[PDB]
Amino acid sequence: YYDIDPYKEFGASVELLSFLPSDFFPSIRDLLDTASALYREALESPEHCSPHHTALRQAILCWGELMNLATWVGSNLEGSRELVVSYVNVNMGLKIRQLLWFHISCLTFGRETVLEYLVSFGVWIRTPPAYRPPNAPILST
Amino acid sequence: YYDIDPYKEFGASVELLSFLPSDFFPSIRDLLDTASALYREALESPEHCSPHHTALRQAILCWGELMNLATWVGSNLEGSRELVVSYVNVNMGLKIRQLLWFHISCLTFGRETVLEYLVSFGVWIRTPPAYRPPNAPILST
Amino acid sequence: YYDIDPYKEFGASVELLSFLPSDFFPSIRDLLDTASALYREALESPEHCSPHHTALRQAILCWGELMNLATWVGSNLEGSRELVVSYVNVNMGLKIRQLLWFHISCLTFGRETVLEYLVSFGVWIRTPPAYRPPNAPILST
Amino acid sequence: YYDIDPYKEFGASVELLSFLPSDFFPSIRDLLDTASALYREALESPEHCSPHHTALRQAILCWGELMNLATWVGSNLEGSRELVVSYVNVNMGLKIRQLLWFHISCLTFGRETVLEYLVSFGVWIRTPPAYRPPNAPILST
Amino acid sequence: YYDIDPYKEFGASVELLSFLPSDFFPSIRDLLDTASALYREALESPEHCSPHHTALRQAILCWGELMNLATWVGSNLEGSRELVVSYVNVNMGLKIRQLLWFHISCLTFGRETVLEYLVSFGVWIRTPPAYRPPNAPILST
Amino acid sequence: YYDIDPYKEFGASVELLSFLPSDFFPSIRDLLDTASALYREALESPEHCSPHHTALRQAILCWGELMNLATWVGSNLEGSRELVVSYVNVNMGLKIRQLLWFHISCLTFGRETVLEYLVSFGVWIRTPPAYRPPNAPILST
Repeated sequence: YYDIDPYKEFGASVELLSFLPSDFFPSIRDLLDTASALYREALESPEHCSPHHTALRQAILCWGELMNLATWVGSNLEGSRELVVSYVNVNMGLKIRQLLWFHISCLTFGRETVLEYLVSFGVWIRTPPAYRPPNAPILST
Repeated sequence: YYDIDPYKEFGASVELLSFLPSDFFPSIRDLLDTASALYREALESPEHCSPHHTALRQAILCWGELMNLATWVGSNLEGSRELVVSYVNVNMGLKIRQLLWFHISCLTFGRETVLEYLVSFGVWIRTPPAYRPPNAPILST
Repeated sequence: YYDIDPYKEFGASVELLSFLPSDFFPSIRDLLDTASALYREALESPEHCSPHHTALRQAILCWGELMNLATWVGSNLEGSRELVVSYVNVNMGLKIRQLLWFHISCLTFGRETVLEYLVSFGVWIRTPPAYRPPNAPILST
Repeated sequence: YYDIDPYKEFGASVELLSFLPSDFFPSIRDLLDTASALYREALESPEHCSPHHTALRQAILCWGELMNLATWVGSNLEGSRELVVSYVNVNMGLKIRQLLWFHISCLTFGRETVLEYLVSFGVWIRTPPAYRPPNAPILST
Repeated sequence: YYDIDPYKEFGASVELLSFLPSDFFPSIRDLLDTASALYREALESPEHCSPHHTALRQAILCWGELMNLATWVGSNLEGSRELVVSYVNVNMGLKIRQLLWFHISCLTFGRETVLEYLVSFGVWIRTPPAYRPPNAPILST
Repeated sequence: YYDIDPYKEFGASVELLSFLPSDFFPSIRDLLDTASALYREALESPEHCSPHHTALRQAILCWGELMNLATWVGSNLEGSRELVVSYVNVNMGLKIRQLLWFHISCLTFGRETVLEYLVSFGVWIRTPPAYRPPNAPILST
């Protein structure tokens, strides 16, 4: 097929978010726990809200799809058990984490507030370490 | 946290869509060509619209990633090539078809109208063949 | 005191429903799945509504009690298992089907509309096959 | 299937009424005679009234169903005559009596009046006999 | 400079008309007789009208010139007579048919109406034959 | 038979307090000591409304009965002395700690203030150590 960028509607791009390093994003288990903690009720009583909830729902569904596929592959055929599990998360399991991180953070700290955090992280990481402050510009309210 | 239904915000459950038989849904290629045909420009110039476009975007992404994974499996290790592809479509590829079928049909023929087609198909299939109307369930403007 | 017809309050007699053939009515399983599908929540949060919900409730109870009785007969004494079950559905199980068929169809397609379907089916079946419209009695919104 | 409680709409529960002992309810013949005595006319000229009449109609119909079944069982096959008759009434013939007792009493003495009688019976039966009055709190206008 | 689509000014693309199969379009003779039948006078007394008449005029000219060229090829040099004529209709003669089919149908049944017929035919052809409505796509006033 | 949580009446769930690590909560003795220090006059003397006081009283009484049961068991029958007490604190002693911690913190800093502390601590632990604020969040005025 051809390209498509989910973040265009929200006000970013897939490569604007590419500045952040791979190891920066939290573990997927923690992201799911945070999503279930203070947003379990909102996802079960859907009124006309932001598409963030919908995106979270499809992300969770396409990820449970991956869990079912991995369990199947481990259960019938044939690195028979772990190679596919170790392969799915490295290349593409990062994609789900990026979606969850953006949508969860946008809901709590607000829509616009995340954007200046992103550009501030971009200038921080581009400058050589000899001239940048040793602490990253962590976000808050 | 694996009991989430997507369609509830739109007005339908998962068992409501279980009236339709499995093989009724069209092929993935035809749906993709249709979406690229009369809805390509909408996905590239996104304004504040219904979550249908977002659902289509994540569906296309969650399909393409599976395509790449199938290519990797067929070209890297080990039924090395044909077993995995024959399983994805029958097991999980059906889910992608249901999303595209619902969202595309809801966009063109409307949100309200596509609901009566579901119940009308339900009564059509349950009646015995001896009094079944001969081959006339269909959707039109 | 055994001459009581239920449907008179709704607008129909028992012989009026005798136009339809015996085998036209759908199976009990399909009716139960339909009722659980698009009417489960109504039976659990009862406000002042039409007696249709009450009729459905006593119909479901009068069916489940027969199920328990059949289980008892098949598992306790003595055609010990299959004779009694083969008789309940053909003799009295038909009555439960007629109640569910009328009330469910009356709820969705309306009270007034379901009456013309009865007379329309009556004229369709009485005409000779030589001029009968080929296989097109059906109900829709 | 699953549970359902007919009395929720009326304002009680199946287990609220479970406080009353099994031998408290009148004989079914007397209940039918009382129903036919001062309510034969109301059941043959149905205007938009309380669902009590409908519930009585379906109860009478599902009970005549049982009479027909018992006569059949006694007439063709095979405790061949009385075991089924003695079994239907003990476990489930009580259910019809509970329906008839509630609906008949609610019509005569009023809707709300039956409720305080029920709770007053509950406190009376729970207290040990050493401290409760020897006479039960019988109901009236 | 060879990427130009004609139908965009009217409201349709080229791939939108690719839903229809190749052999669905009528013959050239029937279209010519129809145009001469109910539209001869319009092409001879031209006022300020829609570009449909102009499109028809250049289509007829671009067909007649090919007819003259085929006559020349068959009567001058060299499959001297039948090879070239058998190729023009199958290769490029189809394009003339598409123009006449669209413009003639748009003139009689209207500009807006002929668009829904395109999407309606699209959904009709993509569905599997097992649930396809039996042979009923058609256009009428 | 009965499954109910004691937190929904205030504005928090039971899973919300489960997101924090178990070892975060202080020891059982310190919580009782501070409760006696700050609310001995409040617990003994009745005050209007203030459900926190009633919940605290109930928790203290239940803890006392549990301790009395432990003393009775440890010196009567049979790990006769240490197995059960080492099992009490781990199994339901943790819940007692959560009850005391929530209400005492709610009484001092207010009901609304303790809520953002829960989520702020929740996200802080989930974020990677290299990018989180160097100091842990603490509860204060």
